[PDB]
Amino acid sequence: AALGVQSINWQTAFNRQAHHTDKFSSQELILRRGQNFQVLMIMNKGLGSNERLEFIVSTGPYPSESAMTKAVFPLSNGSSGGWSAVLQASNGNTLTISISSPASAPIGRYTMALQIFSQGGISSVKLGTFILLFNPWLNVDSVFMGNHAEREEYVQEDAGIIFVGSTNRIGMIGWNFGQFEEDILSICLSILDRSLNFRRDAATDVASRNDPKYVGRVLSAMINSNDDNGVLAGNWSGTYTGGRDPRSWNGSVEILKNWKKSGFSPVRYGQCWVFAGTLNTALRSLGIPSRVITNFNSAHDTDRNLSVDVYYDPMGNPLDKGSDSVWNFHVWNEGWFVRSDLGPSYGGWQVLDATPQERSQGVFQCGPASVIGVREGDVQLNFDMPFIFAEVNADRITWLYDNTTGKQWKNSVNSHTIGRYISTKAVGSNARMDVTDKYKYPEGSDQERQVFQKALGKLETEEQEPSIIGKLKVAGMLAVGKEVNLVLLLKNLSRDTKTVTVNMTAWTIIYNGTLVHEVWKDSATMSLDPEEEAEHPIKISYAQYEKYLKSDNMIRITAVCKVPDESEVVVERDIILDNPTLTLEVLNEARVRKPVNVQMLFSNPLDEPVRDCVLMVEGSGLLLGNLKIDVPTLGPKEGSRVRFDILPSRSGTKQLLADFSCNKFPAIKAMLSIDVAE
Amino acid sequence: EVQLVESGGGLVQPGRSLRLSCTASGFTFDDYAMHWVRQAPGKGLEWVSRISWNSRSIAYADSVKGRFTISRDSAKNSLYLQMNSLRTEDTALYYCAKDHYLGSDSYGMDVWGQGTTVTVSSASTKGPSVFPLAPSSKSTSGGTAALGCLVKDYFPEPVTVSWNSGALTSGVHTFPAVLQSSGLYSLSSVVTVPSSSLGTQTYICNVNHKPSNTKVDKRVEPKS
Amino acid sequence: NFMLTQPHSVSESPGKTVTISCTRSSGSIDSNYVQWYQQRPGSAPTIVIHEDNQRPSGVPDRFSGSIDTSSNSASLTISGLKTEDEADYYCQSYDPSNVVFGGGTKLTVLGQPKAAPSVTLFPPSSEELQANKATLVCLISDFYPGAVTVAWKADSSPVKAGVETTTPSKQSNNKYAASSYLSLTPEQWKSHRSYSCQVTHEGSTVEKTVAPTECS
Repeated sequence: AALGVQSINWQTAFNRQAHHTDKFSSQELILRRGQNFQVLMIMNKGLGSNERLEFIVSTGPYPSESAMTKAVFPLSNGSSGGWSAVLQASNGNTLTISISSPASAPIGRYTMALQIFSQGGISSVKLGTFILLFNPWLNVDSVFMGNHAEREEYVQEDAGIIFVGSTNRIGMIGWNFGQFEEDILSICLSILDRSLNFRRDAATDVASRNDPKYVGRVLSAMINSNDDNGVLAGNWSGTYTGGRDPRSWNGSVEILKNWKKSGFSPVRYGQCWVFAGTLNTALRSLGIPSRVITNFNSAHDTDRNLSVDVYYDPMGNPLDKGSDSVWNFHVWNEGWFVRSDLGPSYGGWQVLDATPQERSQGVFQCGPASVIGVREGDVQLNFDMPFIFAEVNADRITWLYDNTTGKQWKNSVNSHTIGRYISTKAVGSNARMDVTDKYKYPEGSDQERQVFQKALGKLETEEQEPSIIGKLKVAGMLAVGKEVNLVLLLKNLSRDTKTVTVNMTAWTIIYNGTLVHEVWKDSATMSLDPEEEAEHPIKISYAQYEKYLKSDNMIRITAVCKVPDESEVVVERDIILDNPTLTLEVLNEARVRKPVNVQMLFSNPLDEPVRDCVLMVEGSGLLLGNLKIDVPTLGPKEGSRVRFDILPSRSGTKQLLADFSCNKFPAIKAMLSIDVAE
Repeated sequence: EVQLVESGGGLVQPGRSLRLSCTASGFTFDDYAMHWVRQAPGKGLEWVSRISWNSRSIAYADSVKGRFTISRDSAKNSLYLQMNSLRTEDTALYYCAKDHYLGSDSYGMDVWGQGTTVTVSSASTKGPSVFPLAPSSKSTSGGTAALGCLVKDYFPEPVTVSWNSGALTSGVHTFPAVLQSSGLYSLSSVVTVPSSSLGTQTYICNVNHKPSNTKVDKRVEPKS
Repeated sequence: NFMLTQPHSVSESPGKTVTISCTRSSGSIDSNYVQWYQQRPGSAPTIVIHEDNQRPSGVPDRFSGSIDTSSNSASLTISGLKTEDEADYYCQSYDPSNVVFGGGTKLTVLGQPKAAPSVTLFPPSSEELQANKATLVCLISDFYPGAVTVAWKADSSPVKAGVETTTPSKQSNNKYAASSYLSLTPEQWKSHRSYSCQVTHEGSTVEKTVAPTECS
């Protein structure tokens, strides 16, 4: 009898439960680094006293002992340093063995083999493979997160909420992160194998996967495709031919599957929250605690001015220059880890933003940027801090440009307009947690001023009191199909009567400020006595905005006002029209492996038919993949009632998400929390 | 619903050209890859060509590279297949199909047209030659014996066959035709008879080929 | 590239469940989505599964799909078989350029007794040899289900060149028949010891043989 292995029992279910990886829909062994796992190995005899056993684990195509991507270890007393295997018991020919990886092991798929030295002879057999993840339960892991409820929210929750809209109207969409769905973990690992860092130098790339700063950076870079290799094709054009409207996605699952199955070819099309939701799946799946952050009025300053410019003409059109300097909202991610590169005070939440691309400066993403560091203006620290600081801190400079004379002049500088209502989902609920005070000191504080100057450090001319002030107000209900009713309020603050000319326009836009089409314009001249206040009505019919309104449902309203011998005043507001309501109802108790009938309700509010009607539904633990249901054309003002079944696989509170689309309403959303009984 | 209407198929001689068209309705044409897929009679589905939604990525089966060209016209909602250098093995029903996938470079055919038929033959109209399939010289005189007619090398379809001017129908089966690499059709007809009828009852197949206006009779006789 | 290999045929009785597999020859079955199509006689194909296991709007819930990484295969499973499910079924996938179809599987929903084919192989007639041609004719009848494979052999040599075969079709007694042909020159005919027609039905192979030097 020369010593050899007969079987190995990996005790997969037990180890996954101990490792907090039991929720993944997978039969693989999935472990977290730095933590032991127990296997039973059946040999052909008891251990001979001359003989030797070594385990070998390796990851990646060029594994190296000096790079920590290969390790060779005997049965021993154990180890801090590295990998170790402890013989816990021998029972006949069966060995109870506790194997452990270091807290600094690279994540990813590993192979394990066993090399047996016996009778001046050596055997070797492949034992199997496993996946190794970051370990936010382990206090020596860089991703350690100590609080149980936060760890559950930020690693283990597969349903999410992303805040959208504007500073005037904060809404939300549901997002199915779906990191436990079939093949999603494996696809998120594949992101790392598809990076340019991997193709160029796989040995270095794999060895680098021990560092969450590196993994987060590579992951964030891959989501918004900057070549033909990333996950999503970005598109803020309003025109989504060849693809899906970015607003029609409800989760990361469909995206990541389509990516993989297409040969890792970009999925068409995403915008910033689509990237953030997808990046969030990847991070949580690999064990980096993470969450989605929305910033309102988010500035795009690549110039390190800490200021952006927006251009108008005297006729009250937004111009293309700077029309997207300040996004109504912009969504990114935070991940949770220490920053060994920065030091003890810069640990915790780190900004990771898949959206940015500046090829001229080699930026395929931003971060990780210590939020602590952003807030103190330590913008010399790695990575992408000047851009991130600016996103939440920039000044807004408004310019007039007159195409007839080619003259440009600075109208106003406005501080405190950018970086507002910075929002993320609360732990354990759908509430909006405001985290503005994490990125910034309080508005118009000494600290705020110190931080801004500090940061600025590391990176006519007169001032008017105009006679006339203005404000755009909404009258009544903003909804697609209904007319838009606004009023421009002007008030004369000077000691004398003034005559003001007002030129006004209204442009459909994408939420970042991409201008689509003029749909309405007006002008007015009026005299106002001192303190007089006047109202000019703005009415935009359905027929006027319908042809150019995008899934954003947004319209940019501008009024440039001018009294003789005074600087212009620019009054502006981006409005959001509500979709018609789409309702979901569960018609009986949700229980695991029992059919649950669900009802969609929709009333067409248009006096025309809506056609090409599709209802799309998904929800982790409720449906496998997604349901797409062809809905009959609705006539004018007609209602629709669609019944469908889900079939829950997992108990607890789950999230059902529904998209209804037709020719006139590209992406109406609905969501339901459903409590699923066991 | 989605409609795909194919046209341009017909009879053409080897070496020459056809151009197929497919006009689509009932979806956004420019959202989807489109494909030609073909099926030779009695055979499987063979993909011919794909064109991407934006016309900028094309693929061809190896069997057609060099010879066929796919294109599409957005304004006409149409897809085209230019088929040069035709060979009789290109004979097939040619389906236009819409790709299922929106916004990824995966492929599958969610809607198929009814197809346009392409037949590649250099044949002229031609009456068949009829050859006997003589019953086994070894046949139990208390069992049964197969005999038949091979109806060879006719064009175009169809042929019909009777036995004993339609007096014999019990045990008769006339098979579907095969199109040969020659571009001519053949079929057979068989009748299973009492082994003991052989060499007393007469067996004649009557072969009718309306396109050549020919009826051919063939007496089929036991061999030794 | 790769090929997709399906069984030539499968049968089951009404109400029962059947599974049809589709094996990918290289690369993982799970790398690319798998679709399934139903094709009835005289009709264009229609899609019954897309994206491995999703059911198109209006396909019944008796149709499901799955992937088995163990065997590198996809499967279509039809529960509660009805007579109308009898059809040809094709799987399909792609690499990032090319679309691949499997060979197709005939699904018989059993409604008569299984019945082994009767096979007769006819040598070339003297009339045909006199016209300087030769055709071996292999006629196959009275079988059910209506699915067969036919192979030809000339001495030690499997033969495909000059072979044409018909798809099975219904006889007037409700069973099936098929025909196969081998065209050869009279020299080829006379220069082999023997030729065989081999017919496989429901996993059993019958062989018929003729020779230029023997009465048959």
